Amino acid sequence: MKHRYSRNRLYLNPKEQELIKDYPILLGGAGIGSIIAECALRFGFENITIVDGDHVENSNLNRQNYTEGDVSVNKVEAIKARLKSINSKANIKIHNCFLTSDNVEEYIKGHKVAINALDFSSEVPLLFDEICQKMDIPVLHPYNLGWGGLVTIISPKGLSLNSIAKKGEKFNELNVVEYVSSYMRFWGKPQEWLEDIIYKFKNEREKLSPPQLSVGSWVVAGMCTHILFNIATQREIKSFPEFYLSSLEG
Amino acid sequence: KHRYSRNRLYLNPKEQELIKDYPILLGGAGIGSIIAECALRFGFENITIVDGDHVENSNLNRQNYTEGDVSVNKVEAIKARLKSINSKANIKIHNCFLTSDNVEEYIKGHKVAINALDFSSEVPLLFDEICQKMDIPVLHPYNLGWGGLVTIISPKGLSLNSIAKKGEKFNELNVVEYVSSYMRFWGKPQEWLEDIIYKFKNEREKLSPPQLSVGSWVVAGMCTHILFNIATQREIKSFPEFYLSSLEG
Ligand SMILES: CCCCCCCC(=O)N[C@@H]1CCCCNC1=O
Ligand SMILES: CCCCCCCC(=O)N[C@@H]1CCCCNC1=O
Repeated sequence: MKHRYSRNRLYLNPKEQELIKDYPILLGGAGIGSIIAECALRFGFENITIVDGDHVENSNLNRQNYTEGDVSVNKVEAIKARLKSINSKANIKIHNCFLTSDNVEEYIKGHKVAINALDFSSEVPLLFDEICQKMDIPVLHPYNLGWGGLVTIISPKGLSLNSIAKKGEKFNELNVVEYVSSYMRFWGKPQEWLEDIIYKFKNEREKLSPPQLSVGSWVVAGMCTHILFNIATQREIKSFPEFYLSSLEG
Repeated sequence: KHRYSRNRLYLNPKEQELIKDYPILLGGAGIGSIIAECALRFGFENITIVDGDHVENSNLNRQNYTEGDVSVNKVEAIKARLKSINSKANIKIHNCFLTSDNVEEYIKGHKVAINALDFSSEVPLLFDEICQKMDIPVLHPYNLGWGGLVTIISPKGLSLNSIAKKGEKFNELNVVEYVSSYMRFWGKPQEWLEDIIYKFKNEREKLSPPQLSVGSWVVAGMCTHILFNIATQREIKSFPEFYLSSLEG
């Protein structure tokens, strides 16, 4: 440990603190992932690769780890500045590029765990997971459900998100969230708030991106940091088709 | 504005308008510095922050500060951070410790308050008492490592005094022991929470309780939601009820 991680004691012993220091994490996408990166860095994960090709837009400022001065800059450049001002000795490696079928494997290679925060409009969201399973790299899928944070982990030998994808039609986050609500309702725990926002979003006249709130981003960042700690320290986790849902209502 | 574009459906324009000016008083810029950013990005642009401490190294594992902030007043550092997120936001700071003499005037003028005050200061319980008198509900956020804990003292309800015993001093360990005992009594024991309580008590040296970034980030989300519910007059649980949020729900 260090005096920076002084208040981590009892929860983490010194050997765990050292372990997560160099534990190579791959983060694909610096949007929702920028909140996760700060929470995970402050926890003690100092070896983070961030890959994103987008620039900071105004609409990011309601839930992503950027400032007014960052607007029009590569998200990856801004989040590295933010992260390295929190920990100057941290090993924060960025790549201002979009992932494609040709480059995605070499980026994945060398990491012990990955966070798939990739827009489903790019080409590689599902292929990203397939390579990680092939390489024994578990994949965290964090989602911003407004009031809730949702994480599901694709484990190397388990079901992938394909299981809920339909053969022949495209797959996005609305499918994931509709699976979660149906699963919760199946078990007698309907999330009526979640079903309500899905209904409003689908019956929107105009075709827009899903709404997201700072609440869910902040909650999911904490969830991911806990999950990462469990994965690095070989504590048990729930794998997809099971998931973690956290909200004030719960 | 386009800054709140992705807030749609969850909030209508009139709610976004309402919380913009909803005056929040935040006592304590430690765990409160995480809460402040999440609430500002949500759309709460009228925040008063009162704290007398400086930024220390040990804050960096869970609080909203940088290596450059160390040795600076928390309120100046957190205001710089907040104003870099929103230049037009109304962030009023006071680098002062709260005392019996000043605490009422700070509370005056706010619709809701967040009590994140160290229990070694003079006014943690008096702060709530004054807020109760003035119809100001008070959020008490706690960092339970893996969990976020919030309880709201409502003006006409029980205060934290009810779990204090008149003969010994009262701190956050009493709140957490209350929460864990409540959970076990009602059939959902939090063995993780009891475990960290047990480890901390049997520590040789007397140190401050450990805290993690996860609970800070989770408690910041919970507080922002609770603020939105209070401001838009949606139902919330008041103390002796509470909200506990963790990876397992
Ligand atoms: C109808 C309302 C619920 C919509 C749920 C979207 C939440 C979310 O997280 N979506 C994406 C998915 C791509 C990678 C991660 N980041 C994102 O922003
Ligand atoms: C034994 C382990 C559990 C200890 C719980 C401490 C959590 C916490 O919140 N403590 C303080 C209390 C003062 C106001 C808010 N901020 C704080 O840091």
